[PDB]
Amino acid sequence: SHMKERAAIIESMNIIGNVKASIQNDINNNLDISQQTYDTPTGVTVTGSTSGATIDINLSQTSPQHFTNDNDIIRLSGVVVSGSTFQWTCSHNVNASTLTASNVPHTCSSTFSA
Repeated sequence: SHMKERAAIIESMNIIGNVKASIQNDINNNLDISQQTYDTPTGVTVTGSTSGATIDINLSQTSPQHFTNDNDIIRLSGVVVSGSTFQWTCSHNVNASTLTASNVPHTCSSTFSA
C-alpha cells in the first residue's frame, strides 16, 4: 500500500500551503509565530517561536481513508537564518508509526521521534 500512502501524503501538503504562506508572511513582518492564530485545517498543529515554526500533519485525521495510526505524523519545519532564505524541511515520525522511507515521499525521508 506504500504507493497510495505516498500519494495521500503528497496531496496532504495542499492542506497546509496557505498555513506555510501565513507563517512566512508573519516572519517577514517580524512576528512571533507562537503568538498568532492560524487558519488551518483540522488535524494540523502549528507551533513556533521568534526563530522558527513547525507544522504537524496528523495523517490519521487529515487522511483517514489511508491512515489510521495516530502516530502517523508528517512535520514541516520552517526557518530563516542569515545564510539562506526561509526554507521548509519535511520529516516523518518513526516512533511506533507506519511511516518509513518506503511510503513517504522522497522529500520527507528525514525522521523525528514524537
